[PDB]
Amino acid sequence: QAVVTQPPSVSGAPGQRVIISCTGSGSNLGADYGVHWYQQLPGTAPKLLIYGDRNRPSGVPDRFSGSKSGTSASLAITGLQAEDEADYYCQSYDRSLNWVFGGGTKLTVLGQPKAAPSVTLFPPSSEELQANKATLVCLISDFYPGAVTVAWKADSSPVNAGVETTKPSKQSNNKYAASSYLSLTPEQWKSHKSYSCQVTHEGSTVEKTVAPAECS
Amino acid sequence: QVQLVESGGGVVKPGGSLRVSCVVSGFTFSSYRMHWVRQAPGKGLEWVSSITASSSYINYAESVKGRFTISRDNAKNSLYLQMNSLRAEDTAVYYCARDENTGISHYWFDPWGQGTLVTVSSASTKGPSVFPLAPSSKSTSGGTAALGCLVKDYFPEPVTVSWNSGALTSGVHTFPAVLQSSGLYSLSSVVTVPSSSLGTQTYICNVNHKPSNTKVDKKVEPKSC
Amino acid sequence: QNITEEFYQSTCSAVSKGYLSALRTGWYTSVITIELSNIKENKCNGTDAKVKLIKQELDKYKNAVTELQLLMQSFLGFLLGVGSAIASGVAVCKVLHLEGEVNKIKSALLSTNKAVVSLSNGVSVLTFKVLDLKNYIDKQLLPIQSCSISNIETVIEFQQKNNRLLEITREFSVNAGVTTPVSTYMLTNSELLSLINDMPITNDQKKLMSNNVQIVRQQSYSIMCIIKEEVLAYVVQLPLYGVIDTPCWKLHTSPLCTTNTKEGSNICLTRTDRGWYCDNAGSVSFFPQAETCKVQSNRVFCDTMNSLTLPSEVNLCNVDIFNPKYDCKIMTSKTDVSSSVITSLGAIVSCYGKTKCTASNKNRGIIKTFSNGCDYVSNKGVDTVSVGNTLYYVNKQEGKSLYVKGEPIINFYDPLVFPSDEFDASISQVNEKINQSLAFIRKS
Amino acid sequence: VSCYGKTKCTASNKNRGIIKTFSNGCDYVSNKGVDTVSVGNTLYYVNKQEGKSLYVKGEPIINFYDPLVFPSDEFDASISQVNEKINQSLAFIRKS
Repeated sequence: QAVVTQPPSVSGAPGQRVIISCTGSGSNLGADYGVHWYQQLPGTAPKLLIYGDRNRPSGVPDRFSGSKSGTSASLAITGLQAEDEADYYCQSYDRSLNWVFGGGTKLTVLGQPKAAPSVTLFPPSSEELQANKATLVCLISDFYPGAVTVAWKADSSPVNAGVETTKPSKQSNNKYAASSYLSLTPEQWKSHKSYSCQVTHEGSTVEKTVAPAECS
Repeated sequence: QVQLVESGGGVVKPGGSLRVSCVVSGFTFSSYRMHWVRQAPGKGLEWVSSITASSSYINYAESVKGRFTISRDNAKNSLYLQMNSLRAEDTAVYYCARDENTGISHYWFDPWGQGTLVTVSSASTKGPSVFPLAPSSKSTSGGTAALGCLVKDYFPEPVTVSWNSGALTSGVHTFPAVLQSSGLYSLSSVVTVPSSSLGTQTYICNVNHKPSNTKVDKKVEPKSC
Repeated sequence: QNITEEFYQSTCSAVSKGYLSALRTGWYTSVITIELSNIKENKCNGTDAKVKLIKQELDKYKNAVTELQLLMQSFLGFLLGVGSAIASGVAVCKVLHLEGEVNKIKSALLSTNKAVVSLSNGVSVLTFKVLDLKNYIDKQLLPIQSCSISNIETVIEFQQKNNRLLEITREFSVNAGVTTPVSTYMLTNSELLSLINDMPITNDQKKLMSNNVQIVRQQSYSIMCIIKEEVLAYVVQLPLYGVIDTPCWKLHTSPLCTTNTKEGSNICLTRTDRGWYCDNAGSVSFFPQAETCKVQSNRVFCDTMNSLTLPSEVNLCNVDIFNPKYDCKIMTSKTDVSSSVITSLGAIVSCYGKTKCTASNKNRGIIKTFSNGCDYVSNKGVDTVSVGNTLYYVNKQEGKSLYVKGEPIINFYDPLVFPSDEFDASISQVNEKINQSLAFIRKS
Repeated sequence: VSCYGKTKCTASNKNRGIIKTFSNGCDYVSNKGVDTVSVGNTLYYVNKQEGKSLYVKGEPIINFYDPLVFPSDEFDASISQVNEKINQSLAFIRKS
């Protein structure tokens, strides 16, 4: 019968005020069913932030407040801090679908200086070669915005088959990490003079090149 | 203090069966409705099933009707979820939650558990493939030279690596595993060491695979080019 | 698999468990409207037989409207507390007497028979139109005016369309404008179901209410509210069951006395906390007047207005009456009279004096004779129990019963220093009085 | 509202919710800005009739009695009967 929608992402600066919205239809919020909010940290379980549209449990720092009207609800945070980076959910009740949850909105707080990514291009291993199959190891680490595009460039034609790239992951020093894998064959490794693993970071490009031996 | 502890999660092949449990303490188990909620890795929350205090009324989501079965035992303060004919899209963390309500419009979940992960994968358990990654001139000089080992083709996620039996902890960085289209994992670890210390400091990469007891050791030394 | 019972010989009481709760915690109000006509005395000085019948049916309608207009013109039950039953509906009608609230409702229902209208105070109520006499009278009865009726079925149709209003007027007239059991004239079963379907509650609550509409009717109110312009309005106040499906258990008690041969010199004792017990949220609701709870199979409907909030430790009084955690309430006396209490799955017989006490079934007649004291018999092979000149029938519900043996507690007391006329005492209070009396007698 | 023991007692509004929490003892709340009061597991609606109310402050009379010699089971008593029972109980206390 209905569905609940939520903005995919929201950003803000420390000390400012951000707004998160929850939009329902005539079967959830037009049918007089309340909205409730949950906050989830990167590795913990959800915890209740607001119930009854406006109520706050004991332990919420009074900086969170919500309101509902018609088929819309909002969560307002004033005095944004660095500990507010979390996923936020709104949940209600539907006539046909019963308990329903919003898509989820991840809050980001700005203030971390930009840092160029570092790229390390390990070549095929000598032992790896003996297995009649070799894969080039490319690593990315220490980059703040968690969006880096890795394209494996072999000789003068981009190579797409056998390219496995992981998503960025938050580290203990608040820096993201990534890795790229390119599967090749021993004949292909020595058939091509050199390979390259370029990494793009918001326009900035840093790459490396690696041949079978390239030692003279 | 109110506590909800889930258990029984594990790996299973598509079309299999599994049973999860949740044991509570600190409140009267027989006065409340209970719920199951799941979250896919990197996805949102989804309500699964509910059960009233005396099993009289039961509800399921439309995506699990005919396959899941909720039950409780009030004497042992535990509730159960029996999962049958598992599919790939059933992989997620499962939480047990207690119902809170005002009688008329408001219905929420105030206390949550810790979660239990359930994985539905057709792949078969295989041993890790450990190889050395000796430092090279291109990846040396500067300030320090880096060298590490590689783990390839291992299905179970929990793979642990320790270099000097836990005696090396500075400069060691581990990267997240990568899920291949074949369903197998593979994760590479790199260490940072001084360029002038190359050869004088012994490097060994210990790979412990508990689901196939593959506790190997692989030494990483420079090999010409 | 549901109902079980246990009899405790030490205290002469039995507990029935296996029931499920449905507790009325709040109220829900809705507005029901009927559209009226503004018929004025027509001339139509005819002499036909059908015209006279039509005139009589119009006179009835007008008299009903005038009457409606005239209607609105400018143990342990003593610890409960007093509330006001119809406060919420009366507040809703007090709101409806404001300036533009009838116009708002009238203009929001012309296209549809159901709607949600926001009142001036911000509350949104269901408004539902059940009858439209205006349309049938303005059109099809005074065509643009049927002063010489040519069909007899017109009279019959108009008579059929008018019965609802007359019945509603009668019901409101004999009740001063407030009818507790809501009749099917005020709300038909289909209308009640449609109204339950629109409440903002969960589907479990809707299933509970849809299968027990006869209890919902018994626990509802109807309030004559206002009749202005061409609208008749009254409020229907429905129960809200906030707590459902929790365990519930009933307690039965009978007097416990000594069996001395001498007519006097005998002391008695009774537990005074008989009633219904249901646990809703970390505690127990107790209803001393068990007459205020309706039972449907193994579902009990109780009203929290007639309950006390007790700790969960009260249940220890059934297992051990001398526990220190909770002080159990008793009553002491000196009059021992035989009687019987019919329980869920049996009977308790307190047989004292020279009375003749027996239990029988239809096929074999008497199958047991009781001795002096308190005893219990199950309904497995017993149809009736006779105490003195009275005959009782036992319930024939299916279930298991258990007999628990123990020494009656009235034997542990010394009759010399036993208090007698204690109506609202307890175990600790009786012990304190006994201790004081026993300590006084140390004179030297 | 007579709130005693460990019971939770409050008074609420439709628009603002709880606006008062009661402590142990007897208290009174007007209906000028109150819609319901909840005592324990029960909820009450207050009448919304129009009028004026007044609060008269005094010290409860139950604090003038000594619990040692206080009669405890009386149904049809009065002030004078309680006083004379107290006098009789207190007079008998004579040593030697």
